[PDB]
Amino acid sequence: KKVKRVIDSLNGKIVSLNTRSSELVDTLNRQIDDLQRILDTTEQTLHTEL
Amino acid sequence: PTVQSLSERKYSDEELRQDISNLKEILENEYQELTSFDEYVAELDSKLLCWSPPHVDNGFWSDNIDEFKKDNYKIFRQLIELLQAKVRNGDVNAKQEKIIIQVALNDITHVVELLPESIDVLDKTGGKADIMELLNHSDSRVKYEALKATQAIIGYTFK
Repeated sequence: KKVKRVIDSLNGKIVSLNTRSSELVDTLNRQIDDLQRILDTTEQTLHTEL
Repeated sequence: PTVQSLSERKYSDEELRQDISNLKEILENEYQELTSFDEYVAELDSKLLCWSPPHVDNGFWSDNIDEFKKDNYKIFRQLIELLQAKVRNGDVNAKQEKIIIQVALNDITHVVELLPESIDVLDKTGGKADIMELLNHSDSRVKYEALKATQAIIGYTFK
């Protein structure tokens, strides 16, 4: 808990997994594209407004 | 809104200035002074939601979050059901249904930004899915409001 006060002080973001390196990747790629589509919606609205 | 612009451009005539000011007060006062929960529900009931001065105002939503909670924001879930339904039944992209949607998405956005616990309600109901659908849909105003809804959920999922 003292290494984490070094990491979180100078803005390091620890990624604890504790389940699998193949089950979180699916639930995280199910958010990357789901948020990239919101980028492609709002930036299309931006270029429509401009 | 028209009166508020008019008020700025005063023209030389005492009586004119007087009339414009009196009219600004009456219009503004009469609508806002209704109870907040009441106006929202009256609109909800008719399924005849419209933008009004307190539905684009953040303060209205803050006082009203608590009023919804009756089984995990049951009223909030009512608006989510109502929005989902309009898209799917009576189709999307016809004029009637297009007024209700844009207003509803505006209303939802405000509660979510304010409250982090409403995210659960969107998931259970299936509202989460429905937002994604409005994005593709024609009508610029519906798409703006839809995009703002997506972003409101999104800010909270990842910290």
